[PDB]
Amino acid sequence: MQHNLIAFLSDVGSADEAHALCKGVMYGVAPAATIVDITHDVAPFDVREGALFLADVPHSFPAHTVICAYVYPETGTATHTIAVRNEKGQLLVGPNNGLLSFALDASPAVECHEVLSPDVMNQPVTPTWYGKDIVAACAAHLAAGTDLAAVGPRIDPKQIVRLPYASASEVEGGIRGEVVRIDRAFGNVWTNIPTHLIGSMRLEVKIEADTVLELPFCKTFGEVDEGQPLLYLNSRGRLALGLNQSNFIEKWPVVPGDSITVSP
Amino acid sequence: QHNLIAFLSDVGSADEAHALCKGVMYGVAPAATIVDITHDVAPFDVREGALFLADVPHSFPAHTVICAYVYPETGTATHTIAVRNEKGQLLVGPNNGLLSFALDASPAVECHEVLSPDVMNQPVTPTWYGKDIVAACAAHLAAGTDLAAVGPRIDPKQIVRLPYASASEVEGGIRGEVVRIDRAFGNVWTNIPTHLIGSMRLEVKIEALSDTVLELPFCKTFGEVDEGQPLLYLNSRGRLALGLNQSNFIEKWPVVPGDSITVSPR
Amino acid sequence: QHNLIAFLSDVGSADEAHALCKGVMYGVAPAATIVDITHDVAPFDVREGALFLADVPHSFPAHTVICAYVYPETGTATHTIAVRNEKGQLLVGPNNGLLSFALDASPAVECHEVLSPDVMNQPVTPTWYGKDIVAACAAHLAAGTDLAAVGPRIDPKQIVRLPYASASEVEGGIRGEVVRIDRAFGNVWTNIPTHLIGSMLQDGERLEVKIEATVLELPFCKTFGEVDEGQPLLYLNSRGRLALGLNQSNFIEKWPVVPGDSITVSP
Ligand SMILES: C[S@@+](CC[C@H](N)C(=O)[O-])C[C@H]1O[C@@H](n2cnc3c(N)ncnc32)[C@H](O)[C@@H]1O
Ligand SMILES: C[S@@+](CC[C@H](N)C(=O)[O-])C[C@H]1O[C@@H](n2cnc3c(N)ncnc32)[C@H](O)[C@@H]1O
Ligand SMILES: C[S@@+](CC[C@H](N)C(=O)[O-])C[C@H]1O[C@@H](n2cnc3c(N)ncnc32)[C@H](O)[C@@H]1O
Ligand SMILES: [Cl-]
Ligand SMILES: [Cl-]
Ligand SMILES: [Cl-]
Repeated sequence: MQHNLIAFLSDVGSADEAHALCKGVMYGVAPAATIVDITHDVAPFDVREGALFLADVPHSFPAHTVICAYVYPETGTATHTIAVRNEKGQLLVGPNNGLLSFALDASPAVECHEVLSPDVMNQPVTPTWYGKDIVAACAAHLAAGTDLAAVGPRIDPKQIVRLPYASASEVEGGIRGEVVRIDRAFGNVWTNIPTHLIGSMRLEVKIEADTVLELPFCKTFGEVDEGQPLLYLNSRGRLALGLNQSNFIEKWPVVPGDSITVSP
Repeated sequence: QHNLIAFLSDVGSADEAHALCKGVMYGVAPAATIVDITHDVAPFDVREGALFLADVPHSFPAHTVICAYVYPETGTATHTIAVRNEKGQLLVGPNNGLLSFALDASPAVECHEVLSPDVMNQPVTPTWYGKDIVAACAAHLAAGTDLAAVGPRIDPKQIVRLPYASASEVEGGIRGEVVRIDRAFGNVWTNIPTHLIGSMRLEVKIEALSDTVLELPFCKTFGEVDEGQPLLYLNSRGRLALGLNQSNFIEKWPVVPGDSITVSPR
Repeated sequence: QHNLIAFLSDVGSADEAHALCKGVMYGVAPAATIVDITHDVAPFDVREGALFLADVPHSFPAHTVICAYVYPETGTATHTIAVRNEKGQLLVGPNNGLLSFALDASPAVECHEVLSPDVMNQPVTPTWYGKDIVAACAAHLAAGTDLAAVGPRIDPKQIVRLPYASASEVEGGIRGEVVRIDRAFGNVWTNIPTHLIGSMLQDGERLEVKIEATVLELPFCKTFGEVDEGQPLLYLNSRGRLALGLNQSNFIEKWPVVPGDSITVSP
């Protein structure tokens, strides 16, 4: 039942003190906790980007983790904060605005509460920063031995707002998916096409804003010459496009939501 | 005890430099927790660093060593100081005004110049007192060195302070200025405190190379206006701020620190 | 014992990737302290990563595991290595030259290839050996795994080394080059060590520098504040090598210079 590791995500940036003031509040409540950032460089207000960044956090982090996350343009409104215990035994705290959707896909909710108890908040709560005074504060209380049931009333899992996620499908001559996100440090393109779908089938890849490439399917970057394009399964088990030691989206610009079709 | 070190500088987080300081600190105080405030203070910008530190004493617990350096005077006669504040925290930094606003929040009770070689990383490199004096001294304090071992007592009046303009009641409203931009979002932060905005949609007059006059609703939070619409609100630091709901105010209406802001009834 | 993990990569700090590695490491070594060096090494730039690691052994205590990857060879025959240095630290990284300059600072005493599946995060994903081999193995070492259990011993000469030339005395001067930019400030760092400029300094301490990319006549100073704001200076940087800067301004914004550009210094 111990949760001494707090994994922390927001959209407030890492460039000023704000993300650190949250950690100050958390160390004051849970002075023995380990606090590690996931990132604070989610694009402003971008709940979907935050949700995508959290997707693989449950799997990589141990059971004694509190996932503390906010992207909270609804701060100071009726949009509540929730605290969840997942099937892995981790705790998650965040706004009920879809942010935790893909982390919960990875490890479903077992018990879910609205955070309404003043005793798990940093008082007085400032309306424009529930992320510090409710989300961070509550996560730290959970790390410091507070029972999940003490944060507020139980809700059903279906009361957690979920962001829709497009799945790739078999079409009439291949697999139709889309760009989910860019691997931005490198310029690699990540799709929603899972391992099991490319199983069936060099491949033709059609990128719609329209470009057709004939690409080798490789296990890794070094299997083609430097600067050459490849298809590969990324670290997350989904089909990706890259140039070996270059930047694919600088050569073929593509944004999230663009269609990607793969055929023999 | 002071086993939590909160660390700020202007050396950036993009290369190893900020981490070499943590290596020195972990060597001296291997049981300390080190947490960054930020290393992305603009280069040489002591005032920006001072503003970023202002609310650190209130948010961090009493067992914190606030370790901060923006030190273009490194290797000169500008000394490093170590301070114990009214909250019981310790602060270490260049006596160049960097700690000024943190000390406004929680005044100095005890002040020393850091002159003892035994709290430094020897030999001290002239271009990086931040590592070899500031960071090293903070770690010795985290490891339980008495504040008196760092060097001699000085009067708190010898702590260099940065000037800070106050807002005031003027003919028919409140006149202040822009203190900083909430840069992740483009929100505008003023020096107008909650207590002055009590008597009084409001007229907001921004004076820069051109004047921008807006009629804005006073809201508790962003979602009280439509997406893209402007609002006046009290920020998380208790001061009047301007923003657009889920958009960037300064991208629409450019404003920089030092610009005048008046708020008056419609 | 090695309870402190110092972590470097090229995956950036802007998304979750660097943190997923920390999650794996905390799972394996729950009592370890993890501190980033940086994740903002330029993509695939092994030499930049090697330069960022050069001064890590000296600054970090003996109980450190230096965990580093810049690994465009991930999923190939380029193995991960684990090394014990003369300071008693452990280092884990791709055998692609990344650890070269850290090993210059504190040489390898024992070296192994990381091949044992029991020090990896299974199943190992081919495009991220940095998570599933480098980070996982560093965590196992921090948790107390013996260095010899990671895989077979190799000779130090089997560690790939990136070439680095220090400057030399030529007819009447020092011929060096730009190694890296102090990018937060725009200061220029050369390969000219302390002992070479020492030999050439006279009373008044003024030098000529020729940049091939400009001739400047510059004062040799201890620190920035010795000349007026905006004025140029030569100085020995924090790492013991000659540098160029403007006091409280950006030298490379005025005089653009990139790594490998010649810098000649004469009386
Ligand atoms: C105001 S920020 C807190 C940090 C800020 N620098 C401070 O010190 O108050 C907290 C949340 O507010 C939201 N937010 C910030 N500016 C906003 C705006 N203009 N419109 C809507 N939401 C905003 C963000 O999504 C963020 O998660
Ligand atoms: C030199 S930096 C230390 C980090 C650097 N990357 C290193 O490894 O030496 C330390 C301090 O020097 C100051 N500084 C750096 N470059 C400067 C310059 N050109 N003029 C004046 N001060 C400078 C900064 O304000 C900073 O707080
Ligand atoms: C793929 S990155 C791991 C992080 C990534 N965001 C992920 O989640 O998989 C691991 C290593 O891959 C290398 N790498 C990434 N993209 C590459 C590409 N297009 N070509 C060659 N190497 C690449 C980098 O050098 C890096 O050290
Ligand atoms: Cl918030
Ligand atoms: Cl310094
Ligand atoms: Cl890798």
